[PDB]
Amino acid sequence: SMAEDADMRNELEEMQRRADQLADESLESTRRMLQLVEESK
Amino acid sequence: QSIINPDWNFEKMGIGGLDKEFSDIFRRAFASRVFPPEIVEQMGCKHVKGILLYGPPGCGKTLLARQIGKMLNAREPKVVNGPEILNKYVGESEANIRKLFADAEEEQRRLGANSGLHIIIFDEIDAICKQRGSMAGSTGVHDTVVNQLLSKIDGVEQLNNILVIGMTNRPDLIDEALLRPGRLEVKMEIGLPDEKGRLQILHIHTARMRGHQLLSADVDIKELAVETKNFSGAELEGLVRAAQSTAMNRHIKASTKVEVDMEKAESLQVTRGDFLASLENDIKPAFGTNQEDYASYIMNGIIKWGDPVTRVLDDGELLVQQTKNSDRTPLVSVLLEGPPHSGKTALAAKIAEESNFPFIKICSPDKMIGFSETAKCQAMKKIFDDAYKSQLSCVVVDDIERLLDYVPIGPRFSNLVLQALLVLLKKAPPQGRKLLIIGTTSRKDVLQEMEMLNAFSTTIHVPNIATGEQLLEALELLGNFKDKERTTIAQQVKGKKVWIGIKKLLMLIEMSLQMDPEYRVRKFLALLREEGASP
Amino acid sequence: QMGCKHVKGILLYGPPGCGKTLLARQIGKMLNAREPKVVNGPEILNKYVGESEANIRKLFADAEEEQRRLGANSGLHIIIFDE
Ligand SMILES: Nc1ncnc2c1ncn2[C@@H]1O[C@H](COP(=O)(O)OP(=O)(O)OP(=O)(O)O)[C@@H](O)[C@H]1O
Ligand SMILES: Nc1ncnc2c1ncn2[C@@H]1O[C@H](COP(=O)(O)OP(=O)(O)OP(=O)(O)O)[C@@H](O)[C@H]1O
Ligand SMILES: Nc1ncnc2c1ncn2[C@@H]1O[C@H](COP(=O)(O)OP(=O)(O)OP(=O)(O)O)[C@@H](O)[C@H]1O
Repeated sequence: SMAEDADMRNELEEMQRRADQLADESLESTRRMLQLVEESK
Repeated sequence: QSIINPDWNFEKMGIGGLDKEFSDIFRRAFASRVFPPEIVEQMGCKHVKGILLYGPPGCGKTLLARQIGKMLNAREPKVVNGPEILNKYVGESEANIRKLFADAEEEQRRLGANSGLHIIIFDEIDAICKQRGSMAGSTGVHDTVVNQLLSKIDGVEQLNNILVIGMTNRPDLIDEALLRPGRLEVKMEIGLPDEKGRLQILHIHTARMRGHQLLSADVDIKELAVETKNFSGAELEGLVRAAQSTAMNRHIKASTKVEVDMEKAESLQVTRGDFLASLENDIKPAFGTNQEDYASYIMNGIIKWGDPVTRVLDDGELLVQQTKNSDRTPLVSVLLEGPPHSGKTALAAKIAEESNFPFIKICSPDKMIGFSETAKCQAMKKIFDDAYKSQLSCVVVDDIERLLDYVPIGPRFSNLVLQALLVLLKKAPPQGRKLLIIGTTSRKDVLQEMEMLNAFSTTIHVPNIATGEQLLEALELLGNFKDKERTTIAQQVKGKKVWIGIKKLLMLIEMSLQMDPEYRVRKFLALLREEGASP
Repeated sequence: QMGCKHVKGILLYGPPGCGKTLLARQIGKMLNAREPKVVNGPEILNKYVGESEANIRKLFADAEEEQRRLGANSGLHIIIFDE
C-alpha cells in the first residue's frame, strides 16, 4: 500500500534571457540619431 | 544478397543439446527467405514476424537469442533490457516505442519489395506486457504502452521486413491477445539436457582448452558425463571453471605476500582429482540430490535386527521396479504405517535413496513452522509442479498426521490441506513420464475413517521388537554391553516378552549408561520393567 | 589460452556484528581499482515514474563505456551494496 508513481504534471513554457539592458542600449542610440537629424535642418 | 552470412557454419555456433528446437525455429522462421522471391510471391504468403521462448533458469535462452541475432547478414540488432523505455513525461514512453519502428517503415515505403531486414529483442518481455485489467477500478500501470505495441506490430498498416523475439520465465502471464498466430506464432520451450546433451556441452566447453595440451589422459569424459545427472547447462561450465581455478591455484601462493613461480608454471596440468573435489564441494545442483538430507535422516544408520527389515526393503524394491518398467500405471503410491517410535521415516528415506532415481525431494513439516494453510498449500503445489519435469521422480511425504494439523480434542484440523492432498494424489503426470509417492503415519484408523485409504494403492506394516531374542541380537549388534553382562540380562529377559521401539531402546541405553560402572545393569532392568507393554 | 571468464559476484551472510563490512572494505581497497561506488541501502527509490531504472543503469555506465573503448585491456571496477 504505497501511493504509486505519478505522471509529471506537464511543461509550462517560460523563457527569459538578456533583453532588458540590451534593448535599453539599443534605444539610447536611436534617440541620439533623432537628435542629430533634428539639428541638421 | 543472401540473408545468411557467407561463412556462417553450425559447428562454430557453440550450442549443444538443442538441435531439434533450432531446426524447427529455422524451418518456421527463415525457410521462406532462402529461395528466389518469384516462388514466394507465387505462393502468396507472408513471412512470420514473431518468436518466443521460455523455460527454467540456466538453459541457454540468451545464448540462442544472441546467436540467431548474429546469424543474419543485415543491420545490427537493436536491444531493450527490460523496462528501459519507461519515462516520466506524459506520452514519451509511446514515442520511444514508436521510434524503434520508424526505420523499418521508412525502408518499406522507400524501397518496397527489396527492402532490408531488421531485428529487435524485447528481453524480459514480461516486465511491461502484463495482462490488461479489463475492469474499471483496476487500472494498469502499463496499459497505453501495451496498446501502442499491439497497434504497431499489426495495425492499419502492413510490414513484411520485421522480426521480434521474446524470452521470459512465466509464459502464463503474457497478455492473451499478444499470442495469436498473427503476432507471435512460433513459441518454444527450453528444458534440461539429456545424457548426449551433457556430453556435447562438456565437449564444446573443452575443445579449445585441449588445443595447447592442458588435459592429462586420466580425464574420462564419458564417465564424467554419465556421473553428473540432470545438470542444467550453466552448472557444467561452472564445474569446469571451478576445476580449472583450483588446478591453477596450486602453482600460485601468497599468504603474507604475493608471488608466482616461473620454473614450474610452464608444466601446468589438470587432472581428475581436482574435478572430483570440486564436483563434491563446489557446485550444488538444483534439480538433483545431495547426501546432507540423507545424513540428517539416517543419522544412526540401519541395522538388520531381524527378518521384517529385509522384507520391507524387498517390497520397496519391487514397487520401484514396477513403477520404473511399467506403462499402464504411471502413478503408484504406498503408505507406511506403524506404532509410534517404530522407526518408519528412516526406512522410507533408505528406500528413496536406494531407488536410484535422478530426482528425489523430501517434503517435511520441519521447514513450515508457523505457516498458514495457504503457505503450506503453495509449498506443496510448488514441489509437486517441480516434480513434473523429469522422466523419473520420487517424492516422500513425512508425518502426514502432523501435516493435517490434527488434534483429538473436537477433533480439529485444516480441511483445505486435506482436500489439496486428496486431489493431488490422483493427478496423472504429463503424458510420457512416471512418478512415485511414499507416505508415513502413526495413526491408521484416523485416516481410514476420513475416507483416505481409497486413494492409496497398497499398504505395508512395520512391527516392533517381539521377543527377547531379537532384543538381545540388537544389543549385541550395537555393542554396548559385553558378554558378562549379556548373560545376566539374557537370564532375565529370555523368560518373557518385550514391546519396545528401537529409538526408545537407544534412548534407554543412553540414559542407563550415565550411572556407575557396576550399577548400569540394575537401572537398565528397572527402566525396562517400568516401560511396560500396553498392547 | 584457457578461454574462461571471471566470477562476477560474492555473497556474505552472518549474524549482526561479526566483521562483514570490514572484510568488504579491505577487499575493495586492496585492489588497484578506482574508488568503489557505494549504495547506502535503498537510496535509489523515487516517486516519479522511471527514475529507479535510470539510477540503476547509471552505475554500470562508466564500466560499460570503458570496456567498449579498451577491450581486453580495460581496468577493474567494483560495486558495493549495503542491505
Ligand atoms: N547448451 C549450452 N551450451 C553451452 N553453454 C550453455 C548452453 N546453455 C546455456 N549455456 C550457458 O548459459 C550461460 C548464459 O546464461 P543463460 O543465458 O543460459 O541464462 P538464462 O537461462 O538466460 O537465465 P535467466 O533465467 O535469468 O534468463 C552461458 O555461460 C552459456 O555458456
Ligand atoms: N534398523 C533400523 N530401523 C529403523 N530405524 C533405525 C534402525 N537403526 C537405527 N534407526 C534409527 O531409528 C530412528 C527412527 O527415526 P525417527 O527418529 O524419525 O523415528 P520414527 O519412530 O520413525 O518417528 P516418529 O517419532 O515420527 O514416529 C532413525 O533416526 C534411525 O537413526
Ligand atoms: N575479525 C575482526 N577483528 C577485529 N575487529 C573486528 C573483526 N570483525 C569485526 N571487527 C570490529 O567490527 C567493528 C565494526 O563492525 P561492523 O559493524 O562493521 O561489522 P558487521 O558485523 O559486518 O556489521 P553489521 O552488523 O552492521 O552487518 C570494527 O570496529 C572492528 O573492530
